[PDB]
Amino acid sequence: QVQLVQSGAVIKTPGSSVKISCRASGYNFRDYSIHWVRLIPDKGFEWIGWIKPLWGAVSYARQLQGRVSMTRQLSQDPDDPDWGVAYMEFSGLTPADTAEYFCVRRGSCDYCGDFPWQYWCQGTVVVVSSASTKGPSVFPLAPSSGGTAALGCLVKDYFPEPVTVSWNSGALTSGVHTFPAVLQSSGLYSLSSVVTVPSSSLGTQTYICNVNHKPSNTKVDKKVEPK
Amino acid sequence: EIVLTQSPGILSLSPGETATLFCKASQGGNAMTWYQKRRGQVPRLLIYDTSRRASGVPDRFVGSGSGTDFFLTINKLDREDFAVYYCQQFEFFGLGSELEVHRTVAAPSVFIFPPSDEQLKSGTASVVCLLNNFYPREAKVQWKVDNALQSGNSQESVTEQDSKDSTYSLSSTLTLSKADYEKHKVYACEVTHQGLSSPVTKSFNRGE
Repeated sequence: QVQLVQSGAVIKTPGSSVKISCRASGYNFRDYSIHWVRLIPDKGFEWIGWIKPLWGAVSYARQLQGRVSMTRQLSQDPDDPDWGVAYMEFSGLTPADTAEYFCVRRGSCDYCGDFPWQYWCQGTVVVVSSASTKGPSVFPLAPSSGGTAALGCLVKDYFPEPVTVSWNSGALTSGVHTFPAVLQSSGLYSLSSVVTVPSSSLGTQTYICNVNHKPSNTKVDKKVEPK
Repeated sequence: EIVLTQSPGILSLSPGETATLFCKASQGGNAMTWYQKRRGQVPRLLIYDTSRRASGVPDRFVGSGSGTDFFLTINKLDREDFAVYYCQQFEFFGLGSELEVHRTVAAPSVFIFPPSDEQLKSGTASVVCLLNNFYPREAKVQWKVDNALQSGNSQESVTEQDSKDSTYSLSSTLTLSKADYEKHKVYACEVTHQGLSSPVTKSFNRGE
């Protein structure tokens, strides 16, 4: 089975270059081109280029020329000589280059052309920002009173993504909505986690949101009670 | 270059029904490719050469078309088929069509949350309005402070469509400096939604 495995997500400062690797295995690496494509938030897919592993011949999207370089390395293992790695280096990054980058390969059937990509790497997220790593502040969204009430935690001003949020250490899951984070104009992210519960319980049950931001090594337990 | 225009932007249907999605190319005569991208998952090839199914793609996916007009038909929709679908020709791509789950209209439950004293102590005020468990996703949230409409100072976020009850939730967050917050009394979010016979308002008076 064909397998394309990329290097992990990274945070890059504007002006940086990023080098992404794509380890390809389960077929003869020299026999198929690898393409790179990026999925950009609110803009969709953009083809970056292809490389043909035999000679390492390449073709770059006209609009990216000067900023992209593709190379490859062929296995040097005598009993496992047919896999290889494709590399794509993307330079002069700006926030507009914040995207998920994929390496892809065509299908191997008779009517498979070059562009229908049957095989995809798991993607590599690249975030381009000048923001400094920072753990979140956590504030309460307090329930204001049979009926049902809502409460939550406001997780503010952290970088980079992600933060994880549980309630009562995972014991509370029914009715939890943890929203997609938003990027604020400060360059820092923010999100809320909310949960609906019986008004009846507000005096009997304790509600604690557990916030974890690994990039800053920040863990917070925030107890939320009626205002 | 080739420009691919997909429609509709959003298609709302129920499990068991058949979806038809369209892709119009700016140039005729080329074959069409389709991909499926389920939320948060790697894109998956569905159709190539206009009508050929890719590896492991079930026969309820049917690609067709000719000239500039191309179609993806999904028969007897399965829960997993609700995803975004993209068309491609060579290095060119459509912007995608979202297939979403149709269900009965549901009005949102609306809640408003004043900023905490702790956050205020730090110079900023976040006011949050929650619209919980509604359908369809389209809703208008308006912030009013002492009856003045607020614009440019709030951000919205919307959940993914719930996998089990097909509803959405939405939060709107108004951000003000502490000084600005403390100059006004009435903070209100007005919600307009198909499920509501008239707009619903939740509010509070600062410090009350």
